[PDB]
Amino acid sequence: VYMSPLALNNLASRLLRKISLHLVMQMVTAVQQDLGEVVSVSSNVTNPASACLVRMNVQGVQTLAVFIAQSMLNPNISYGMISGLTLDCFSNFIYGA
Amino acid sequence: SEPFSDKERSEL
Repeated sequence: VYMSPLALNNLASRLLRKISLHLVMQMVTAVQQDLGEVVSVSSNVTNPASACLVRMNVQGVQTLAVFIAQSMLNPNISYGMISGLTLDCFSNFIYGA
Repeated sequence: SEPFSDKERSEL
């Protein structure tokens, strides 16, 4: 398979078609409402903690998981391009963590 | 009503 493009393309094509994950998650809302309490979000103040609670979407988790999944089936079909690798990204604890 | 389940690789 690794000797012929065509052959490998089909391997990859099929490797992907098969992927199926079944996840259950809370309501996007309720999680906000909960951390919202844990941090004490002032609906007037803009602060790190507060801000991130909005870039919180479900679609992201989908994409992320599926990736984690394939990336685990065969290392030679695909690679990921990480976004936002600023010079000092690590000084943003959230992103960092 | 708390958990909404998702089948992934969905074209929502």
